[PDB]
Amino acid sequence: TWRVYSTGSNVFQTRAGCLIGAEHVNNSYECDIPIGAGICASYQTSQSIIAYTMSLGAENSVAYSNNSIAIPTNFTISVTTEILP
Amino acid sequence: VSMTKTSVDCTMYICGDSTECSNLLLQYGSFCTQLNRALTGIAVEQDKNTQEVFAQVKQIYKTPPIKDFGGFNFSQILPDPSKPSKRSFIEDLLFNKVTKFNGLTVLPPLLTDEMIAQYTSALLAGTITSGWTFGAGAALQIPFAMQMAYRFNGIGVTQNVLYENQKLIANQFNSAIGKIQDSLSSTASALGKLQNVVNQNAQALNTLVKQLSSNFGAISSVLNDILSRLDPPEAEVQIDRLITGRLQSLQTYVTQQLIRAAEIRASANLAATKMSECVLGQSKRVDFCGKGYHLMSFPQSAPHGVVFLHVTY
Amino acid sequence: IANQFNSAIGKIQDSLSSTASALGKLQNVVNQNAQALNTLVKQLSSNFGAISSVLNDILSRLDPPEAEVQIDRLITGRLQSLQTYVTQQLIRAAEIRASANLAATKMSECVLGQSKRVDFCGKGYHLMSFPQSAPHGVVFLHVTYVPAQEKNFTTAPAICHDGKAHFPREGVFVSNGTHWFVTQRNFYEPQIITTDNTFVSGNCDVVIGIVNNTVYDPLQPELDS
Repeated sequence: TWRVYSTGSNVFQTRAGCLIGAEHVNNSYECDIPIGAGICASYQTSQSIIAYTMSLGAENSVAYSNNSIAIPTNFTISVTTEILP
Repeated sequence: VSMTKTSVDCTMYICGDSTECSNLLLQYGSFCTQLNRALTGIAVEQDKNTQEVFAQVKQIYKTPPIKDFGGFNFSQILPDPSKPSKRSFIEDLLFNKVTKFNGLTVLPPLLTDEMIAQYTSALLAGTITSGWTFGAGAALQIPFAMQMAYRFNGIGVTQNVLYENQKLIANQFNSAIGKIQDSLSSTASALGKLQNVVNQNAQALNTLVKQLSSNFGAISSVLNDILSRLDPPEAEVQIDRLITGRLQSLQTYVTQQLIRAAEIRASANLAATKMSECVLGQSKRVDFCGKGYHLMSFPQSAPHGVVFLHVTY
Repeated sequence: IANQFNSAIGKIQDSLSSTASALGKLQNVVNQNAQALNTLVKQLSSNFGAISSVLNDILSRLDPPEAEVQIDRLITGRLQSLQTYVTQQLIRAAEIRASANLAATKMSECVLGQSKRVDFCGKGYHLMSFPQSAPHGVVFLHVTYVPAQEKNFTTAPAICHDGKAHFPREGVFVSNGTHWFVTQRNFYEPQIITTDNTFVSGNCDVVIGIVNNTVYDPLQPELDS
């Protein structure tokens, strides 16, 4: 019955269908609401719903040589949790 | 690892564009609330099996531009930057061997195959440049000639065997990697485990369409043929024989797919254990990361699964 | 170490009191069993093609030659509701069986001993574990060992002293720019290269990347007796 979203300037054609009601951004963050085919959605910045590509993590290339080594000097003691029914 | 996500509709499958059929379906209670809740939880679980296997680390590591690994050639498993699809030579051979309107929909997966190949290339750059340190803290730079001096000590071999025979081990490693490229280009029956997942999901959907042409004791199978011949005190009886005959066809498809989802769940928990014990370290368990004394492993991508390359002694 | 362990237990009390979705694996079992029993009750009010859903209504308005047809539509519709509820509960009982066998394996390996399996009893090098009780489940507390600060050095596979190659027994060779020392792989402790930390085998011709240094002999102050 409802046809109030077909005004325009909000379509974003994806591989699962066009997302009517969210604008497209060029950034890439760790998404929480999965949509499909790499596209995600979130409610962040006057707030709106954004749509972007899901990022896979930070970029960190390590150094590498034929005569280089890395030896640790300190340590932290960490206590984690795990829940199993 | 995973299966094919799907979803069925109750309105268009049982009632072929008929408002008289939908009035009789409301008297059967909430049968289709349970049928849509069951197939939704399967498609959510198929996206969770790819998260526990591939997303073991979250920092993306890169290969240095100069190749100096003590004589070892990793040009068959590293991705090709010239191709638009970031895949290796072995991943291009694995992706070439594995090969409507009644409410049947195929939902696309969340993680794209390009994004899966970046998870595999990030772990290949971790076991080479760091080895076992990037899975238990921060990445520490260790040379590749010094990594096998520790891995030989874990199986009871001293460091004099590796350093005095560096040319013999490097020649046997490059000849064994290239032998899989000559094997996967000839025989196609090695990927029979991944082909049975697609064939079982195709026969389960072809049977669901062919059961719409059955009469189930009625006059005809078309719902438009009964409404245009019979009076509605009599047409309700022939329609009710088709609703019960088609409701049992849908409950068999959901029940048979809930056991296949539990079989593919046990194979995803086994693959997630081998990505942490055989790839991120050296395992002492016999016949877990290959036959013999395990040294290291390399993960590879595959359609609806994983492919391991264990290196033994 | 004792100050870092006592501060880690206090962070769990602040995390469990503030966050309300820390036990989502245990509340999903209770919510799934609640929706399965609510569906079995609400399907008693359906007709399944009969006159009424109440069995006391069709038994009083019609004859037993006539009421046998309306009762048959209510029995067959309600028998498929019990066959569906048992079948879905028999699959969920198999999923909770695999979670119970996994918790019994971690009770013996992570708690009753020390496991060398990577990413099984926590992230990092596992030291010990402590179990805790929970409604319809268990809660583990994995104590691990994570290195923090790093430093770059210069390494070498072996050293040649007087025509013989010297390989280390434990650890790797490092260098601060001028001298050479022997340290472990997980912690930095510089030691003097003596004959008790080396392993003589062969010459320094076939080792690729060897350097030249001296190995101290502890029998040199012995001659001053």
